[PDB]
Order: sequence, then structure tokens, then C-alpha cells
Amino acid sequence: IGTKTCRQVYEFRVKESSIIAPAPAEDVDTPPRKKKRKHRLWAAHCRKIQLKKDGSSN
DNA sequence: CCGTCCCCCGCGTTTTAACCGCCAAGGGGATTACCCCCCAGTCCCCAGGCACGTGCCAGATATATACATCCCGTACGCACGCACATCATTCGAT
Repeated sequence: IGTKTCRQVYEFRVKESSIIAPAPAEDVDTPPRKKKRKHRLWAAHCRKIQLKKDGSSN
């Protein structure tokens, strides 16, 4: 927005930060990093589903 | 060669226990210092061992015979299949 310069907008966000509760700004990485996810397990996981009810195939 | 089947194997969970990293202690390897008692070395002396012959020995080496062993054929058993008669069952009239 070209109507306002960063100053008094940075300051407006200072006012906004004092009015509105601060944002969480949380970052995650998940416990899994790599490996332990072989696609044969997926096929095995698919095999588990296949034998359960996909055997009918209707 | 036929063909059998099971039993290792991949492959996948999940338990764990090696793995490291560090901490702690002193047992104990390694070293110095001393010294004596201990082996080398000489001299001397002598019987223990080897060389040489010797015979005798029994030790071996050959005989002959009794006996043991293996193998084939044999017959004998025997359970077998084949085959039968007979025990049994069926079709018809009673």
C-alpha cells in the first residue's frame, strides 16, 4: 500500500501489537526426520486395506 | 531322472544391549638400586661308556594240518495270486 510509509505503520503495528494479542508464530519439525517410511509398508498398508474389504471389488 | 516337501530365507517388528563417553582408583606393570650366590672356568682324576667279539640262544623263519568263513544252490516255508468249488444269493414258480 503506497498510502502510508513503513514508519507510523511499524508504529501502527506497535499500537496494533499493544491492542491485539501477539501472534503465535510457532514453527514445527515433526518427530520424524527421514527413513522409517518405506513405500512397501504403504503397499503393506494397502494390502491390509485390500484384504479387509477391497477383496469384493464392487 | 522324478519328484517330493520342507526348511531356510527374506523381510518385517521391537527389544535390547552393545556403544560411547565420561568418571574414578589403584592395582600393578615397569623401573632402580643392591648384592650375593651362582654359574663359568681350570685343574685333576677315573669309571662310565663305547667299540669289538662272542656265541649262543631263544628268538625268529619256514613247514603241515585243523578249523573257520564265504557263497550257491537248495529246498523249504509261506504268503502270495490265481483259480476253483462251494457257500451263498437271486430270479422264477410256487
